[PDB]
Amino acid sequence: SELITENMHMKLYMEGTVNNHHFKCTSEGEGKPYEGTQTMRIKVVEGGPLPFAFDILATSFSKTFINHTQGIPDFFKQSFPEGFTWERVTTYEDGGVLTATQDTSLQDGCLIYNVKIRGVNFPSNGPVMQKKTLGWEASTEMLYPADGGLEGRSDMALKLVGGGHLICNLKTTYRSKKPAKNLKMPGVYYVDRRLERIKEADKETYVEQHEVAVARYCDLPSKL
Repeated sequence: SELITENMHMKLYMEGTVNNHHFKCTSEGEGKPYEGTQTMRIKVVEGGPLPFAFDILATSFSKTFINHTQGIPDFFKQSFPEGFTWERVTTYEDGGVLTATQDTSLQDGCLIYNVKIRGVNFPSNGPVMQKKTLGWEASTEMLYPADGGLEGRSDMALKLVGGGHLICNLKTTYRSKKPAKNLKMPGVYYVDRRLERIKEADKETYVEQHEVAVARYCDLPSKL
């Protein structure tokens, strides 16, 4: 009866194109969904080595592995067995735009992700296309219910060679494949996360990536 257990395995398939460079990746990983932790081992299977920074793909590689505290209704875990989808636009402040759409299903006890990526207008001499990035700062997503699904918003900061940062803003739409009558919706809430590259090999043809994510309400005193 409980479909999301203490330990879960994932398989992912990704395809897309950034500034007209086509690529595919696959990954395998494991996580602890109630701890909010996960690791993936990713391989670039076509179009490698990537002539752009792997960091721009990092958020496209898993919302079942968020630790929902304070009894926050969990839209993602509640969605099984049917699963859920997400669609996102990421807008870089230097004009790069990356759109991604994802399906999450559960098949034979394994989480299955299918991701499609389209990135356009990354500046040809910018840090993404010149591979001058160094991973992501920790970030906070705000989630709120809208039209029977959830919307998500975050700003994220990309570390740069030299010590600067390039900021991007994410708008995400989350939709459940389970009927609305069988789901308990959350109110507005927040997810804090770290997204970390653990190691890479051969010009990021092999990447190991890790996330920790925890969901919470705003715990500051209200006067309302």
